[PDB]
Amino acid sequence: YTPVVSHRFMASFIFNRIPDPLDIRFQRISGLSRELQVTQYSEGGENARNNYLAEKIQHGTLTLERGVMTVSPLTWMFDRVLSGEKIAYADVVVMLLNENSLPLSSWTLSNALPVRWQTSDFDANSNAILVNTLELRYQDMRWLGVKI
Amino acid sequence: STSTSQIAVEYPIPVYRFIVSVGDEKIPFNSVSGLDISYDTIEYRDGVG
Repeated sequence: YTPVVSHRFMASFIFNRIPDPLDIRFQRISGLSRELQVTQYSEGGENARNNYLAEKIQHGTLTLERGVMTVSPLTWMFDRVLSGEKIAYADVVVMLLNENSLPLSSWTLSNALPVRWQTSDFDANSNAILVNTLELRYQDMRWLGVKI
Repeated sequence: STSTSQIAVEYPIPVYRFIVSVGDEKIPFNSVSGLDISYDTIEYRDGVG
């Protein structure tokens, strides 16, 4: 039918089956890619058409940046795991939104491990928002709804 | 009632009477324009401001 636009979205986190509804305001989210790795096997007298053998599926890496805000249960989670205290998992629910703020489709990203966390640079010469480019690696992705 | 010697020291001077000397020659021109003294600017801002 008709396509949808890419500037309404919210992403909520699930810290140990306890939802996190304070941290849904993000600047951008990376867009979710998955890829089936493929080993090409060429053989014998068949030298006019390829022959591709499937392999394991390689999921992408989810980056999402936000303006730096007051400290929140999202920020206490990344600071806990990137200071070497506790390696813990967090589930991410990324959903599109309608005009009536209803979800079109949602991606649930099970057991996403927070990998890196990077702020923007200070500079005195230009005016811009300090952002928090924080990037986390998920190990499964289960698309759910209508209008994928 | 100003005199002609106060005009020559107070009143400003008009453009329509000038002589140009190119090297050692005197060539009578009509309109000379575009001479100026310009500089560029360097800004430096740091931290506390």
